[PDB]
Amino acid sequence: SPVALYHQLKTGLHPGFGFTVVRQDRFVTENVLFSERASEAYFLGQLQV
Amino acid sequence: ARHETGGGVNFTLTQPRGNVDLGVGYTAVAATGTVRNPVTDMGNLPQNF
Amino acid sequence: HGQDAVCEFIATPVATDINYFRRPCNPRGRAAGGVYAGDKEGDVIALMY
Amino acid sequence: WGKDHQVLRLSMENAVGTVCHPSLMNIDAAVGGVNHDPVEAANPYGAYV
Amino acid sequence: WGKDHQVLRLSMENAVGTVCHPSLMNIDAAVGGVNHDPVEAANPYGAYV
Amino acid sequence: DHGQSDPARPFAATANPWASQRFSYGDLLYNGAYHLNGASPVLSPCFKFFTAADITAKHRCLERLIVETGSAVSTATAASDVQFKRPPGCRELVEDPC
Amino acid sequence: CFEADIAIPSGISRPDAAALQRCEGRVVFLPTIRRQLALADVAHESFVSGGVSPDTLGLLLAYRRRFPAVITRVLPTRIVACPVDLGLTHAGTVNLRNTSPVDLCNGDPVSLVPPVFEGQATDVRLESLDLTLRFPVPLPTPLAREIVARLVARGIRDLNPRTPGELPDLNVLYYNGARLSLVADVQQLASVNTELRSLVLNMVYSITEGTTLILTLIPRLLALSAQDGYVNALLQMQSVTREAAQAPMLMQDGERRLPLYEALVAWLAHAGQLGDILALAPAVRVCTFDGAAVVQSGDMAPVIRYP
Amino acid sequence: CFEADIAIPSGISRPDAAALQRCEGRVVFLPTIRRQLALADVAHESFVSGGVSPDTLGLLLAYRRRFPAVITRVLPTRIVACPVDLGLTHAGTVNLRNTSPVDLCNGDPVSLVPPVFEGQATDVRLESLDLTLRFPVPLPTPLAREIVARLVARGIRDLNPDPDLNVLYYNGARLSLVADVQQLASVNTELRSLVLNMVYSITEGTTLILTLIPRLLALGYVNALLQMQSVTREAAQLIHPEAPMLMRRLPLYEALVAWLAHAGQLGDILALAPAVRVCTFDGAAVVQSGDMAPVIRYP
Amino acid sequence: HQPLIARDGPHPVEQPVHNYMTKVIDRRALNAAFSLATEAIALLTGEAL
Amino acid sequence: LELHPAFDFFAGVADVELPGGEVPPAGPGAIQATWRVVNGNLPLALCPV
Amino acid sequence: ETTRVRADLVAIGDRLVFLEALEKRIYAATNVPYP
Amino acid sequence: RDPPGYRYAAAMVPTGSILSTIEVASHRRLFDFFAAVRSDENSLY
Repeated sequence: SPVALYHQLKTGLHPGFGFTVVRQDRFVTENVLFSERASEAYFLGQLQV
Repeated sequence: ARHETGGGVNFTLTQPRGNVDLGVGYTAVAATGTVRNPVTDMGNLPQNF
Repeated sequence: HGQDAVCEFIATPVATDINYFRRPCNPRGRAAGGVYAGDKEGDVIALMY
Repeated sequence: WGKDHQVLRLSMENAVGTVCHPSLMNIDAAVGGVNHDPVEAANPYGAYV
Repeated sequence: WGKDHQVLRLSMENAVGTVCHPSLMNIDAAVGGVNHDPVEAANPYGAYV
Repeated sequence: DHGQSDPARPFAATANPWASQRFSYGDLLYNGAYHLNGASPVLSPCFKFFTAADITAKHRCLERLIVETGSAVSTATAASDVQFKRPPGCRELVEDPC
Repeated sequence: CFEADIAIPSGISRPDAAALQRCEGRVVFLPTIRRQLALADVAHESFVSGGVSPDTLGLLLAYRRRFPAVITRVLPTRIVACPVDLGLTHAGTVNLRNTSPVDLCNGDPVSLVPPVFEGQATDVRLESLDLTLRFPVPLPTPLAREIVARLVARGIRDLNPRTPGELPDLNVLYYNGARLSLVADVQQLASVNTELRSLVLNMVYSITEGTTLILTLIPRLLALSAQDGYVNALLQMQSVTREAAQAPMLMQDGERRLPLYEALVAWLAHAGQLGDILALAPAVRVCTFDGAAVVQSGDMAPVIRYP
Repeated sequence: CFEADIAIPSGISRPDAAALQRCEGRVVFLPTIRRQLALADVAHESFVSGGVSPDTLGLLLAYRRRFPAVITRVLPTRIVACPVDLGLTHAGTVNLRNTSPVDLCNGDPVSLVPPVFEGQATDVRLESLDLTLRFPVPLPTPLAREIVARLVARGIRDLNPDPDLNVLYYNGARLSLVADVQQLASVNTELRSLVLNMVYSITEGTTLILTLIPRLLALGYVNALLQMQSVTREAAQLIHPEAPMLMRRLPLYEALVAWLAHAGQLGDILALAPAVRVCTFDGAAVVQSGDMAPVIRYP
Repeated sequence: HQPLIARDGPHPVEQPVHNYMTKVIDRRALNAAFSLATEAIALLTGEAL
Repeated sequence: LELHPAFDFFAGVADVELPGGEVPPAGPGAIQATWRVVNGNLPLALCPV
Repeated sequence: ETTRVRADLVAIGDRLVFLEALEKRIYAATNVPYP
Repeated sequence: RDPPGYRYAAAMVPTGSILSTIEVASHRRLFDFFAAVRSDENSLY
């Protein structure tokens, strides 16, 4: 019972089965960036106010 | 070489040709030194008679 | 130290070998990637389950 | 090892927040998910009181 | 080793697919392939009831 | 001829009597002349061995022999999920020393 | 081709005009031979009979008395279809689209089956012209003959309940691997009943007088079982042949009629014809010119005549 | 037409060249329809399917599978065949070599196995590159469906022994089916697997129907009309067979598909469908053995 | 015309075999084809103008 | 038919209420569950002795 | 809307070879396995 | 279809140089519209 799952684990008895642990993590990288020549074709329109 | 099928005509073109060794001794050896990857995962499959 | 990670637990059997770990694997024990399929329209979830 | 020469601890009294929450018994949809496409009879010696 | 770190297990119970088929008991061609140009009888104490 | 020796292991005739001889049970299972198997599409890895018919002298002029080792289309095909014995179309120019 | 056209009758949903472009190589069941015909008899609303829609056995019976046609070229004005039943005289081998999860073979006969798959419904919808479209699934013919026996026998289990609810589903298929699950939603009775009767009535005539002598050798079958490989694999485990084992009946008049030879004739007359009287006739055969041994899912395979 | 080329391989002898001169006008089977082909797709050694030599079943699987080609003109370094299966109906006249029956002005002849006739006749072997060209036999549709059901009926009396099935007159001639001296002992071991197929599809279904129909009609339009056209036929067969034989629904309907799956195999196996037609012009309407015949494309 | 290193001693005499060896030419196909639609048949000839 | 550490899943009788009868009226097979009481109730392929 | 051709000629020992690689030029994009 | 396809009819009116070449179908999940050269098209005429 999940009440019994306290006392087995709140004392340190191995509760008959095991587990696996999943965490998420985050890094902030650095990124280099090559390109070809005609990598885009860019359009400048018209300003307005 | 022509052949008329559905749609339209379909021209096929082939040029017959041949070769020869033209070398009394050995010519053109071929070494084998780099590997990309195994094609198979090297095993663990039963055989079923 | 920074932002906290969150560990979640999944009930696993004790005699599921460590050889399945020390290797990049799913936490579920079975591969589940849709990229592993081959476009059969049933190689979705019936791959996973 | 954490974000240092730190060493941490994940002793299985960690599991108290994950499993002991009263959803471990909550299996009503599982039997509701399996009971369709019904099983054949499976010679119930020990299934019957 | 597999095509990864990948420890693989053979564990002879793999071989049930080959050796447990009833082609093990086919020796009828074998006795016919040995009885031609027949050997003389050798002291048939253990070969007779 | 196992009154003679093994050229591989020269002090003896075989290494396995349950492999080597005629009707030595590899000779029944793995020889395509009897072919209890071979109705199967799965390529047997063992058909290169245990085949007295294909190694019945097979070729013997050694000088011509090694140039065919950039040749001799394999028993295998890489086109299936589990490898099959070769369908007669789509040859592959395999190297295959064994 | 003996050209037959179907025009675009009234209006266009502008993406749905492109939906008719990616149906090139599919099959239209048009119940005629016309030089021009409306698109109303094309769709599944015409497949629906009076009040009720056919089941996947009734659609077999609905695909019985109509005519398949190949999409050849797609115009914004018309769609040119080639009448399969007559105009298969194509040395150009007018091309079809494989819409099926099975990578086929080279050299398969191909017969058409209604969409019954769990994930290849082939449902494309038109809302400007309110119509529903079910394209047939072209399949290899032994795999096609493995399907129609399942679906009728599944409807044979629609007549009698009796057994506990755990029945063998008849819903797991086998091609070299490839576990297939199909749809079991509705079983109309008359589509089952008329299909069941021809399964009964043909199996009546396929038994004759000299057939009865063969029935004596049923214990002779299991004598080959424990002494070879081929027979033991031929003898199925889920067979009544292993169950029935646990005699001339003389009546000999004349004895110059070849009674054993005459048995294999009329047995082949009706029990030899069981795939084609239940399902559609195969007239499509796999034939690629480039030497390609298989044809991918979604490809355009060249199509030749009756097998 | 669309003539396809089969490449002659390297060094052959003049009798191997003359073996290629005794086959101008035979029938050839090929897997794919590539415009250049080789001889490796042609030979009987290219018919291996399970690691062993094919039987008459194993040939008739392929004989209904791969594609017929008829060699019009023989060549050095090539083989020209204008294949049958390409082209529109009743066009591209081709020429065949008859074997012992007639091949009348019609008949729609059918390719089939060699060992229903003399087995080492038409098994023409190349001596140099050591391959075997077992050419099929072009029999017309009535007699082709006739002889196929006779030897398998003769295989029954050869199976478990204790009239003579082998006379089989033609319109004029008396056709000696038995080539006794060495063939018939090889017959009942080369149709060996095939007889089991004609038997097991009969023993399964008849012992399935006699526990199907009594399990049916009470488990109603198909009920009373079951024996309506089968009055004193099926009930009489229920009177005759069910008495001198023996007598389960969930394995039964599982066996229902499996037998009828095997039934759909055999219809593609048996019955020898017509592929090419004899309907000539300005002939004597009657072909003899060894003589050519103008043969037109589609049935 | 292979060389001779004609020997001293009573080992018997060298003999120049100036043999003519032959070879064999192969034959190859090298086939190519290209389509042509149902139109442009009246066109490129002069019909539909 | 094994899904959860605290429960069991076994193909039992269809409808029969448990404290009654001698032989169950074997009709259709409807699968049902039960509560595993202790840690020892888990199968011994999921726990070495 | 008898000539010079570029190649790469490495000399090794006392010899000279046209060390040149394909498939960037004359096998690419044609669905041909590079031999 | 055609408001992407007119761009391939506008590609039939060419000015634009494509510098480096790899297989297009590896980047099938990149473009907005893909057409496939198969030796011919009955639509482009």
